[PDB]
Amino acid sequence: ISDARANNAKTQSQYQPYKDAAWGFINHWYPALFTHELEEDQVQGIQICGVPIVLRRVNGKVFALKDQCLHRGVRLSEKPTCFTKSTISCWYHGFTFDLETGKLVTIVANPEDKLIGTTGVTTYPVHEVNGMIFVFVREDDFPDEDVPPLAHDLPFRFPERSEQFPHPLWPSSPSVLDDNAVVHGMHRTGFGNWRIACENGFDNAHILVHKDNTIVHAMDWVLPLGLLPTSDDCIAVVEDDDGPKGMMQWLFTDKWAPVLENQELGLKVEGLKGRHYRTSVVLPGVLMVENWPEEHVVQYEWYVPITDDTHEYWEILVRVCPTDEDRKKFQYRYDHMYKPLCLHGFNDSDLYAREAMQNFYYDGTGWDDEQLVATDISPITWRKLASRWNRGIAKPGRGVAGAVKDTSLIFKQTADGKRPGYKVEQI
Amino acid sequence: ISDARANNAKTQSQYQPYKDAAWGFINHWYPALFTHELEEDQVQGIQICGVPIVLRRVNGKVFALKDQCLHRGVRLSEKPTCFTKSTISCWYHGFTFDLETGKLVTIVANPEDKLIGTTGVTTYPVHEVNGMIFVFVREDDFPDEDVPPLAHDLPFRFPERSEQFPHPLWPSSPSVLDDNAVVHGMHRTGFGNWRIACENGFDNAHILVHKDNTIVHAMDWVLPLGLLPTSDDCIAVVEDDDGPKGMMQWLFTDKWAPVLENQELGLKVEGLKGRHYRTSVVLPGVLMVENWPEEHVVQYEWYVPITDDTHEYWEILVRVCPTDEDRKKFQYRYDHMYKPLCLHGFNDSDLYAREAMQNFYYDGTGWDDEQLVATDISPITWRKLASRWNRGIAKPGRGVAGAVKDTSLIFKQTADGKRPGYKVEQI
Amino acid sequence: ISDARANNAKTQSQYQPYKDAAWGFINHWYPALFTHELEEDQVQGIQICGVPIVLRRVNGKVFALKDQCLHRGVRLSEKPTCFTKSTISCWYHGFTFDLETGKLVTIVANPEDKLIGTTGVTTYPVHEVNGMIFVFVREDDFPDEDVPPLAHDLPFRFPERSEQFPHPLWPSSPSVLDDNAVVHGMHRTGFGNWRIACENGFDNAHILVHKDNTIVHAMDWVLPLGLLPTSDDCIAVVEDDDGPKGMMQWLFTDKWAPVLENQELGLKVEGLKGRHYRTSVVLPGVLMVENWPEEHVVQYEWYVPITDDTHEYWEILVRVCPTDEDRKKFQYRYDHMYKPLCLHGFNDSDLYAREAMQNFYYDGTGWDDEQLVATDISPITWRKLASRWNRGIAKPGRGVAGAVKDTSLIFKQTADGKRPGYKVEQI
Ligand code: FES
Ligand code: FES
Ligand code: FES
Ligand SMILES: [Fe+3]
Ligand SMILES: [Fe+3]
Ligand SMILES: [Fe+3]
Repeated sequence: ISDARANNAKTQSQYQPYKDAAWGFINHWYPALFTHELEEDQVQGIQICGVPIVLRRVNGKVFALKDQCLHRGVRLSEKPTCFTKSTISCWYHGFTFDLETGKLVTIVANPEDKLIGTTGVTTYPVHEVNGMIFVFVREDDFPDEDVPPLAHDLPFRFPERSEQFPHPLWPSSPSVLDDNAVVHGMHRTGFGNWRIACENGFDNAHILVHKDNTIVHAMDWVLPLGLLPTSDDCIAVVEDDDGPKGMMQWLFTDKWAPVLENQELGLKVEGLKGRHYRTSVVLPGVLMVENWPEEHVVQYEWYVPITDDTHEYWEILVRVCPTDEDRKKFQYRYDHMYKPLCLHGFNDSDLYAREAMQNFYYDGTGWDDEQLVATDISPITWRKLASRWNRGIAKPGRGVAGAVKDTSLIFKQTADGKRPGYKVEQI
Repeated sequence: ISDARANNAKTQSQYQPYKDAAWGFINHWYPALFTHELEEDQVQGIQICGVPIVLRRVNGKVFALKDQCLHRGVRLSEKPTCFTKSTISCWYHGFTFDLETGKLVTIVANPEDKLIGTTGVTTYPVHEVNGMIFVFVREDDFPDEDVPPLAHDLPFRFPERSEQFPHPLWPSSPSVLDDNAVVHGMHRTGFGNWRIACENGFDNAHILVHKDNTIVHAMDWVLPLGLLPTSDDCIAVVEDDDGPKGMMQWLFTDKWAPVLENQELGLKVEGLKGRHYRTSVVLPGVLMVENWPEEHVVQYEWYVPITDDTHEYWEILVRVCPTDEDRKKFQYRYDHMYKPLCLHGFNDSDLYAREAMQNFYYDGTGWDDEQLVATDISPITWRKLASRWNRGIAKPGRGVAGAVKDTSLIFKQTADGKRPGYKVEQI
Repeated sequence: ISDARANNAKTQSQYQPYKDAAWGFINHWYPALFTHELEEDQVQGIQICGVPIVLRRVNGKVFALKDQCLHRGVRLSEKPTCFTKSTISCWYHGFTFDLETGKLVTIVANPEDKLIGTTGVTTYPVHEVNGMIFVFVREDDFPDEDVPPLAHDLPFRFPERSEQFPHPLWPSSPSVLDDNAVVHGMHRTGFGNWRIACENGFDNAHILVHKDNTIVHAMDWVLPLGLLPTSDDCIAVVEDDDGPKGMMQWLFTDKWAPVLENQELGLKVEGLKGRHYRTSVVLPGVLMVENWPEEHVVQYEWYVPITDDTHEYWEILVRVCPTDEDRKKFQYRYDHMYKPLCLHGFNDSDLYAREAMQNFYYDGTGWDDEQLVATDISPITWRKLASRWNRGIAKPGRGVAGAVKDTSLIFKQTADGKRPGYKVEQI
């Protein structure tokens, strides 16, 4: 280990909380499911930051509760059983909970037991908007009154912040919160810790990973060997109380210069061609790529922790569609252009890159022995701000799926060919 | 956690030994194989309470020894090798053991080695009766003279105990020990700890689990929302010396009342239709369902621990058949009625219920945080009596299969599509 | 455990280092790949003694470096990326290393970073000869000047040592180091620890394992129930500096008598038929079987540790072939005789024997509780010399594949049907 690395002892001590958050940052908003994944009266189970969650849509409204019966720990979502519009019951003995408050309102097989009403399961605030269902995954004792607005855990908004983050080279990127904003995309279970996936999301220099992508050649692009910071303020950190906590990278400005050659290897690029775009990231780990893949379109990504070694990788493209014609045009171009060539053709390569790093980090080795460099100012800055502003560090799961990794149930599923997942399989 | 739960600190302290019995209660009788699974000269390896056992039938008699060669720990059952009617040899170097005493009688490759006769492998008492082969799984040092009759670890017998446990609504259930008693059934490896499976076996209140079963609708049954104990003595605990240790539930008496409605959810059942039956459980964890599925027929179940997270679930139906005409009728009705509609159609639902509870309990959480209620007086009473009368708590396996859960051998098998099992694969 | 076993406390204390070497003996020469597995410009990743290694052939010469990028730990071999004839680059951010010295010569994405040249990856000496690519797997700090000749880690040579180890019943066995020596064979990943496999390699008494082999009956052989040492100098131990460290077993001499009967079991062999052969083993665990399967042909095996519970089992046959005709005869007889009837037909049985032993030993039980006998003077002698002359005990892997055994990555691969392996999958 060289003393010339960027991550010296002092620096590493500045992001200890981040090193400690393998299970994720709790008390934050996370995308749970696309709207189309939960129709009226549908019930679905998932897991975020190690917390088992079950959601149900009733009268058009989505509710979320901990997917764990108080009686004997059964997952309510495995066999959806609801007797009324305001409740959900456990399919084993009938412990029943109120969707709104999570209170144990009754027990099917024992309506007069003294336990009824004296406790209940945890509730998680929900915010559904433009095809996205967000859930505020919080600790059991996080007060309702303390729940912040969804916008605080979503990327910076434009043109609201165009003045703060000037972008003369491209039109304003829409937000999932914008009126008539349309979302198209997917989320796939990723194998490995969420942190490693997230940092890959906004890495500025990994051309080798995408050099062979079809889109790069179809568009006749000529990528740079890399991008390096020219000054200390190449990244702007935002920490105000009313707004998202993250960093904005001044791409396509003077603060970031493209590398066109490597004298040692005899490499040299000329006539660079490409796209104008800009990446930024905010807590709990949300990427925004302005002007990608095309003008007026934007890409957002999440790397939602499920357990400490699996995450749900979200990729969505957003575009405001005023008319019905606009929606059809966006849907069509997504289906035969963006989805195959970008969300897949471009980003699938990132998957192998992320998995390739996991072994160095899981047992803790990489978090100490990695040898970061000048370009790593990006991830380092992110780790520091994340350590300073996260609303909590999730505790390891206990008495839930993922608490123990080598159970006979997991071997049974693996023998059956089932990979680690996200959505709970129903009976 | 609510103070209104039935399992308060005082109560939990009364079943600490049961919380400690993950690997099972040792020094007890368990079903090993059906007679048809071991023909003359056949050898078969299994695992119970973490103890590897190999069985062989010679001259009609079955013998059981520890499936572990003293030399270098190879499982003798993997490649059945026997040179005489009274021995079994290890297929590697030929260490040979006496079927009766387990003594090392010779070594094929070294007939004059000083080790010969100075040691041997553990022997396990066998008691085969009416198609069932029971083995007394004991610790290496449990004295032969202390081995109790098989009856002591088998459910209460009738009419012998008809006076003690009156049953005016149905005829006496036969025992597998009875003359002309015929056994039909099966055993399947269950994924999860044995205790969780056993408790489900005699659970009185779980209609939601069997409400959709085909047999319930074919018979025009109308099940109750649940059964409630009306008095303190709703269960009779038997603790005599000469006999089985367990509890008899006074079903279909005024001590247990059905629940026909739930005012909170607006549920109500009318026109009560079903079957008369009674359940009881005795150590090491054997269920008896009198008058099921029909008169003169009885269902018995075992949840034999294999490791601490797998068990072998036995389901058998017994009926005394004097003539071979009776045997053909029973065999026929089993094949086209009891098996598909009951052992499978009814009980398969219990399998999903058991697996769903396992994650809450394996790491210890559930045994402390479960919130039991009034109806849980059944399992609690069983846990207490089991803690008081078990003949021993099995220790974790060491130097045997299951001792380590994530070996490269287990991953090889899993990769090949093989689920965790019970019967040792040969060659 | 009997006091009559050969491995008493005193004896066991003489091979504690061997008990401690689950991950293998490091700072030794091991077979890495066959020449045909690495063509010009081909890159391949492997793992030995827990050390990830990447090899590449440039201008006919093979180089070996640690398969771990020092930036963020990705395996360089997953996506072979080389810009010049003297380097290899990480496919993520372009950290580039010199094949010869392993020094970090540059970073494609940052040519002027201060980290450049201040560090690098470990290099491993390579010795390619007669179709075999050997690599000296060493600790990071093992000095270049201390790297010994490949011969020191290869079996004893003949006729060079014919006087020291007289062999009047057969002609001299060739070495892979001999001019015109031709190698034919294979290596397969084994599931279990390397020590267990190695000891089976030179075991003299396991007729039951090979009795049914086709070659035994096709050749009308009549094997002995076993072989016994008649004197305590039945094995010669060689320990001087200039040469291999190991032992020679005086097979087919007065020191090893065959066992033809077992009075206890009524076994008795007559007219024993077979062939003359001789086994010896040297560090790091290399078997030599002289005069097998035929005169002028010799079998060599290696049990290369990959992790502490997997190894790469090598089986090769060597014969000096002066002319092109000789090579065609050898290639032909290998393909339709040696490979199917010997390397497979005979040794495949050894695979099941090895796997069957692993469970007793992995958690440490067998290394203490195994009950060895007179014939075990063979493996005991090996354990002792190995403990005394090994050049190092490999440390468990940290931050590399195999460091953690139950990652979601491993469950993903297993779910997809992939068994634990050796050669790193590319892309
Ligand atoms: S486990 Fe849910 S009601 Fe019993
Ligand atoms: S391992 Fe059984 S005789 Fe050697
Ligand atoms: S991980 Fe190898 S250059 Fe970054
Ligand atoms: Fe990328
Ligand atoms: Fe049931
Ligand atoms: Fe062999």
